[PDB]
Amino acid sequence: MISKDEILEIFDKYNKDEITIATLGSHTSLHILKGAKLEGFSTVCITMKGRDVPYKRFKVADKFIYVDNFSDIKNEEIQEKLRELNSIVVPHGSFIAYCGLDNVENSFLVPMFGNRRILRWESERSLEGKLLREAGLRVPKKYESPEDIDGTVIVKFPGARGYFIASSTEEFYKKAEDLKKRGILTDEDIANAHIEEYVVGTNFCIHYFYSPLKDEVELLGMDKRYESNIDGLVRIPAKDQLEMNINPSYVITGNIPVVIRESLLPQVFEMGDKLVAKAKELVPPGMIGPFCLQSLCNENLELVVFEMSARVDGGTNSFMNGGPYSFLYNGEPLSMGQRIAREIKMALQLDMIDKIIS
Amino acid sequence: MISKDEILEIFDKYNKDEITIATLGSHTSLHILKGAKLEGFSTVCITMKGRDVPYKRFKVADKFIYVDNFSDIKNEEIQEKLRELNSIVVPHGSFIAYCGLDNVENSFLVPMFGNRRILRWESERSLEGKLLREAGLRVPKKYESPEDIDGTVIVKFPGARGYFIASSTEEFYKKAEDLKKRGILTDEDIANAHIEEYVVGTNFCIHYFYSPLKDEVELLGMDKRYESNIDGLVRIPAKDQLEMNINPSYVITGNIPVVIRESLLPQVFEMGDKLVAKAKELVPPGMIGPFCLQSLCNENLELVVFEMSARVDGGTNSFMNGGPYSFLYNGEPLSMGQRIAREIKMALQLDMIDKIIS
Amino acid sequence: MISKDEILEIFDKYNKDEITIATLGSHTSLHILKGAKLEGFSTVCITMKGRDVPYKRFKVADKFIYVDNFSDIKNEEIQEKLRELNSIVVPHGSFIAYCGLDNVENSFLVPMFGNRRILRWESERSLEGKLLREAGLRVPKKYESPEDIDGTVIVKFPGARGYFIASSTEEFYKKAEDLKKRGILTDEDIANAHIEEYVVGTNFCIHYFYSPLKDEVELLGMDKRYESNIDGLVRIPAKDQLEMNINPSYVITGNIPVVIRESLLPQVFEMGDKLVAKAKELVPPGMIGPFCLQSLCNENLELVVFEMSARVDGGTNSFMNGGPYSFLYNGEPLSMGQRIAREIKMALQLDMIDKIIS
Amino acid sequence: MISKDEILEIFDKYNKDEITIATLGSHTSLHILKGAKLEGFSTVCITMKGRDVPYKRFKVADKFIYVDNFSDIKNEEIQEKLRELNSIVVPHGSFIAYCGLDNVENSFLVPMFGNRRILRWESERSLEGKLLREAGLRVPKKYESPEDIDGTVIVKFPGARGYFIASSTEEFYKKAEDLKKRGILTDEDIANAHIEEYVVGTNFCIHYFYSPLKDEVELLGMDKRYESNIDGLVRIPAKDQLEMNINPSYVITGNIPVVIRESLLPQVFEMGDKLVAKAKELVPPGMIGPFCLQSLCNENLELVVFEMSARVDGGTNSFMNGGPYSFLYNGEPLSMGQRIAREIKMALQLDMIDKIIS
Ligand SMILES: Nc1ncnc2c1ncn2[C@@H]1O[C@H](COP(=O)(O)OP(=O)(O)CP(=O)(O)O)[C@@H](O)[C@H]1O
Ligand SMILES: Nc1ncnc2c1ncn2[C@@H]1O[C@H](COP(=O)(O)OP(=O)(O)CP(=O)(O)O)[C@@H](O)[C@H]1O
Ligand SMILES: Nc1ncnc2c1ncn2[C@@H]1O[C@H](COP(=O)(O)OP(=O)(O)CP(=O)(O)O)[C@@H](O)[C@H]1O
Ligand SMILES: Nc1ncnc2c1ncn2[C@@H]1O[C@H](COP(=O)(O)OP(=O)(O)CP(=O)(O)O)[C@@H](O)[C@H]1O
Ligand SMILES: NC(=O)c1ncn([C@@H]2O[C@H](COP(=O)(O)O)[C@@H](O)[C@H]2O)c1N
Ligand SMILES: NC(=O)c1ncn([C@@H]2O[C@H](COP(=O)(O)O)[C@@H](O)[C@H]2O)c1N
Ligand SMILES: NC(=O)c1ncn([C@@H]2O[C@H](COP(=O)(O)O)[C@@H](O)[C@H]2O)c1N
Ligand SMILES: NC(=O)c1ncn([C@@H]2O[C@H](COP(=O)(O)O)[C@@H](O)[C@H]2O)c1N
Ligand SMILES: [Cl-]
Ligand SMILES: [Cl-]
Ligand SMILES: [Cl-]
Ligand SMILES: [Cl-]
Ligand SMILES: [Cl-]
Ligand SMILES: [Cl-]
Ligand SMILES: [Cl-]
Ligand SMILES: [Cl-]
Repeated sequence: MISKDEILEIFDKYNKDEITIATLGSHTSLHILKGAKLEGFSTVCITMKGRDVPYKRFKVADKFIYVDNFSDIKNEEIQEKLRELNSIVVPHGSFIAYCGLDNVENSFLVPMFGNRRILRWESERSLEGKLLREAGLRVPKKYESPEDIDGTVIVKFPGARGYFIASSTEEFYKKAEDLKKRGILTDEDIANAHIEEYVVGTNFCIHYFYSPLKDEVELLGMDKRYESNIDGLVRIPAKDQLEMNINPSYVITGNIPVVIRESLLPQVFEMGDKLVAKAKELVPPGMIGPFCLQSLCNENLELVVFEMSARVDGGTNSFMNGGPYSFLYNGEPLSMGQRIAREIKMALQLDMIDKIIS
Repeated sequence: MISKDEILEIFDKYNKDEITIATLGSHTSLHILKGAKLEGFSTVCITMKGRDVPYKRFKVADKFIYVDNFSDIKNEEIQEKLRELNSIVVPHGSFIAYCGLDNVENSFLVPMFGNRRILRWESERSLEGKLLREAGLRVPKKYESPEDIDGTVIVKFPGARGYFIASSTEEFYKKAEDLKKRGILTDEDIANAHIEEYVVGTNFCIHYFYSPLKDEVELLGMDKRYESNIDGLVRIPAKDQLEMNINPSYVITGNIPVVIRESLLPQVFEMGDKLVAKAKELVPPGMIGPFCLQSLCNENLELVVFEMSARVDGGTNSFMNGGPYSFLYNGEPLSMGQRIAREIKMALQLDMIDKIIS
Repeated sequence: MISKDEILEIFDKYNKDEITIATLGSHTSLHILKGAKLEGFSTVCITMKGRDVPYKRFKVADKFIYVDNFSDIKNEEIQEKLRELNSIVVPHGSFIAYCGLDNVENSFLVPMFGNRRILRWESERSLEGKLLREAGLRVPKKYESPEDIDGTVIVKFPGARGYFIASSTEEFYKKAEDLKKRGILTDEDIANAHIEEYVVGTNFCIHYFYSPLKDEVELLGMDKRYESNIDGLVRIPAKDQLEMNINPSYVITGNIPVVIRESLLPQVFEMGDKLVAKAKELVPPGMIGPFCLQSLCNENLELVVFEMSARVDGGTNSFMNGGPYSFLYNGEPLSMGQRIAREIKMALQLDMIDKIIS
Repeated sequence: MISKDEILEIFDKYNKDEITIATLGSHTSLHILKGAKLEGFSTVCITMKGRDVPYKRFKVADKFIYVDNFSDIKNEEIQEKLRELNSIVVPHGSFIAYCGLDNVENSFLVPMFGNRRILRWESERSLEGKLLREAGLRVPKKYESPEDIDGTVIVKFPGARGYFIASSTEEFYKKAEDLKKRGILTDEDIANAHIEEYVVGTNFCIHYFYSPLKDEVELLGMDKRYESNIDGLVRIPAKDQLEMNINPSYVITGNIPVVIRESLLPQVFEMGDKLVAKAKELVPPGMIGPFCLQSLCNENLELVVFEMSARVDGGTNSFMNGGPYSFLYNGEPLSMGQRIAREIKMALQLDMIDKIIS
């Protein structure tokens, strides 16, 4: 389990005049890297043949560390190149996945922006729910078993895409079976089934930034998810949908910008404030930098959080050129990637790097 | 009924070197206030405990006038603080509502950007329709009674959310009853029922600005509404929707940016030109500053206006950092809030304040 | 058939110090013209009474060539005004249509940005499919006859809006007949019927720019289409849709910005690279400047191209003030219109005009 | 004598995705490095303890190559670090001096922006005069010996500061002797004495840029020299100067911005055009990038060139934030350093690196 001192004392051997920002070339790296450049940093992008073109043509990376496959980023060899470049790593979804979250927590000896420990509170549904519940945030009702279904529910399986909607116990088994005989779910997944209230409302994935330097939760932007096949499915007229044998899937393919009704911003900020206050208690020092509440706004104007991330969320890509909210601070086209880099910049200049790395 | 002279002569006692822009902290105030700052104004934000965080963290307000509840903004005490700060008030939805439109028309003795009189032509469906019809704009067919229904209609009740769709007289009563026994509509609302043609098409809420200084209608931007539960409802596959007992509601929760097919801009501009030419005749001096046509584009490329506002519409929040249309004028990230402030700026500099306040 | 030399030698008689950019006032002209101005060009806009207001109020045109009807832009009289203004014409959908594609290929003697020959590879479904197939891009399955239908298909008629969805041979004829007796399709259209796999997924219209100066395919932005009545139709709850007798139409009314999942950008770039490499072989010099792949992302994260353009696509209007992708290059609000003008600028400065005009 | 192929083939082994700009930390490096960063390059600054603070605090250097003394920059060890960083070196006064011009011409195996050969045409008074005379530029009259003095002359010695003014042969020896007995000049310097017409007029050091990509001479800015003790000496009232025993020295200490009378710009441009046309003939490929004519404007509005440089002149420091002339191109705060970096940028993108390096 990587210690702080184990990290601070690695950063102490860094050339503090040549500190770079590094990340894996995927997920949200385009504005992580662009944002870094805009803040005056030189940037390092871990990449591989076949997947490096976007980073070359957008010209956001000063140095490339090529790997055979992204799984190699855990390798001690890459950790060394990174340390020799004085890189502070900015973590994201793809990086945690390809590196392996366990390798991240105790085998990845490179300074990393954010709270290293809290990355597993986002990966485990039990910890997430604990956090969200204890922070006092609205979540969907959970159902222990298919027999408890008394309304419309969504059912999630960590399997192969692993989703269906049900309005009764009977329907639950009809659909589970369908997906089983169709070769998408095994009985192991069917037992793992997570059943929750289906919330009917508008999607707001809210992107926050907690600055430990300023001790302030900031609102940076919002997106709604664009998912396949579901957003294609519901674009088929009902009469034709009824003639089809098609199951909804919810694969993230993209994002669409959205802004919320302004009278709801006090709720939005309170939600971020609460998450932050509680996460300080449960996982010190708490949330560091970017975090996302993925919510649904019901007809009673209550935001229900069905998901959260403890680092930068893919939806930040929707405002790489700045957004309506990020503009208000200083009238600039500020991305989340640039807001991260600036926190790193300040921290270095104020000699408070210990507030933002681990 | 607040006179012009009653207002001009209050503005004459203003320190013309220290003129501020004020508004209530809600609805569209973020870019009203940010836009003001960007134009060099000091800004005043009426706010209250529990609802002030967004305005503090986005740093758009130089001075805060705190109230116990937003209903107090009609109070003579707040009118005085505002007058002592040399504030020109920028009105919007939440402000007119919390102040009370009657208090606005004859009890609110603070200079106000726009045409004070015309604020009630947006609040009364009879005046709106009169205006839109007389301006020569396409509107949905109206139906006098449930018995006149010969197609799909939408039905609106000023009640508690108060909407349903019907394709027959019989269906109208089936649904009215459902909502009655469900405790959403009383027979008073059911009689008040407004029935109109359901227009099937794409939503464009078009944001215009009429400059009385330039005598020109400008196009600033467009959004589509993001409403709950309807936009959540239609995201459920048809087969599952049929298994649910759920009524559509249309609560505004947010906005999504959109641009229109360019060949349709002459229609768009003609619509704004017509609204303006007629409103000059019907309510002198007519439209002043921001106004919105909320339209649906049918398959015949005709924009049908189902609603309008005579001040700044919430949808302007979608381009607080500028939009595709607002950019064209000077290549700037121009919000509606900033366009309002600039009109105020010019007016002061050209000594033509009488063209924009009342 | 307009020769290159026939064009180069017309451009040689041009005052190379006074080169302007011209286009017809429609489709995408707002940012074509604005982009030109931003790059230092004087701009020419072909327009007509009743349709000139947007170009006057947005102030993007320095000179107006008025016509009686846009059909007159083929007239030798307009070709001369254009040549006397040293105009390089930027072609787009509306221009090719109003001028007539045949008049464009051999009767329009004005220098034109792009590959003149390739404009008809976008107009003919046989050439398009050839190109896309030979480039190795995923396309929807084609069906030779209604009898071959073994899934859900979409059916396209070049007629009056000319679309329907079918899941069986029987349904195909039920619907064809409906549209026939309804006066939308004649038996000539019904024979012309193009049947293809209905792809269920998320719409990404991807806007690329191939720079022959840099020999590089660039990603500029993405939109999703906003079509009527379909996007209005599917916003009606299923229960109400079933009570209606309504056919879906797919008239382009507007666009909504979207960004793609970042891990998919290597696929996105590969697709543009492949299209470009093949079009060089099939229609020398190949793609010049703006081109669009109109795709659907299925649940397997495969982009299926159902359409393409070989010039600037209307969807570029969604980022006239720049977009998340166009920002990354130099942190600027770069439109496609401005990217076109810059290529023209460079070409002139480097004396490589022969790489971009025809 | 470093060959082109010897350099091109070293640059061919460069990672063309990671090309940096390098220079020695002095002379004009601040805007060479800042300009590079602004164009998207990562920057390398050769520096040493005691002289690195300005480059650290202005944050213009991403990587530092420390040396013991600047004389070490000729060392094969530094040439290697530079080659491993894919650095293109931007040469300037201090760099040529500390490296040694002979080491530069045939011992410095790093790609270098500009025409390597022509660096010695600026170092030798005979070549300079040849060039300037053959280009057809006005220069001060030369005098072969003190006996030829028939007016006011300035006398230059390459010695220890080594200057005096004389109006007669007698005065020449009076002053030479004074400086000899004072320990500033030895008889070797006194024989080396260069005597030329003293031009009475206004100093314009004109900074040009020849773009081989565009084949165009550009005007970037102008400064006047600020020299000690002379500019301090002449600030003493005449009556007091006569009471002092003080000799004028002309040590460059700084620069002051100046703009020229606009009617003189055709002369200014013609001078740069002529220098460039001739230097192409005399030293192929001629002038590459920045060059300076150091001139005096006599009362007849004729610019007399008393000096020139074939690379970037220290006076460019006066417009590191852009100047009145550099602004006109694109309304940007363009330094010479940034104009150099942009030429490098373009060259790489257009695959024309062979036009700018040697
Ligand atoms: N309680 C709920 N009610 C209604 N819809 C829900 C829901 N929970 C999830 N969804 C829909 O299903 C999608 C997938 O939800 P999930 O909880 O799997 O998010 P996620 O972000 O963890 C999946 P991934 O990480 O693969 O993007 C959501 O984006 C949302 O559109
Ligand atoms: N004639 C019509 N046809 C189809 N849809 C309609 C319609 N009139 C309204 N709608 C839908 O119902 C929603 C509510 O319409 P309404 O006329 O109540 O607008 P509004 O702006 O006055 C309500 P609020 O002020 O609460 O936002 C609209 O945003 C639109 O989506
Ligand atoms: N294979 C397919 N599967 C699913 N939907 C499809 C499809 N092909 C087309 N569509 C839908 O139908 C619309 C019209 O498609 P079409 O192929 O006519 O594009 P287009 O751009 O040539 C028509 P226009 O030129 O008039 O805009 C598309 O925008 C898409 O929404
Ligand atoms: N012919 C002339 N008439 C009048 N003044 C002259 C002159 N030649 C030079 N000077 C003055 O003497 C100064 C030094 O001139 P010099 O010819 O040594 O330039 P330089 O740039 O080669 C010296 P350094 O390289 O040390 O700056 C000039 O900057 C100018 O002010
Ligand atoms: N664009 C997005 O919203 C997004 N993109 C990726 N992700 C999440 O990040 C994870 C890794 O992304 P990728 O599979 O593209 O490498 C995915 O499993 C997904 O949960 C997102 N939420
Ligand atoms: N974001 C919006 O479009 C929006 N936000 C608010 N409004 C209108 O302004 C009125 C007051 O807003 P609020 O209820 O958020 O204080 C609301 O009733 C609604 O009609 C909107 N149209
Ligand atoms: N906004 C758009 O996407 C768009 N606007 C126009 N078009 C295409 O250009 C053609 C010409 O446009 P217009 O009919 O607006 O003159 C249309 O038939 C359509 O295919 C588009 N794709
Ligand atoms: N600021 C200037 O004009 C300037 N600074 C330096 N130089 C020239 O560059 C040569 C090297 O500069 P330095 O001595 O500062 O290292 C000096 O001998 C001088 O001729 C200048 N012309
Ligand atoms: Cl985030
Ligand atoms: Cl994510
Ligand atoms: Cl508005
Ligand atoms: Cl509103
Ligand atoms: Cl395009
Ligand atoms: Cl198009
Ligand atoms: Cl120079
Ligand atoms: Cl110099």
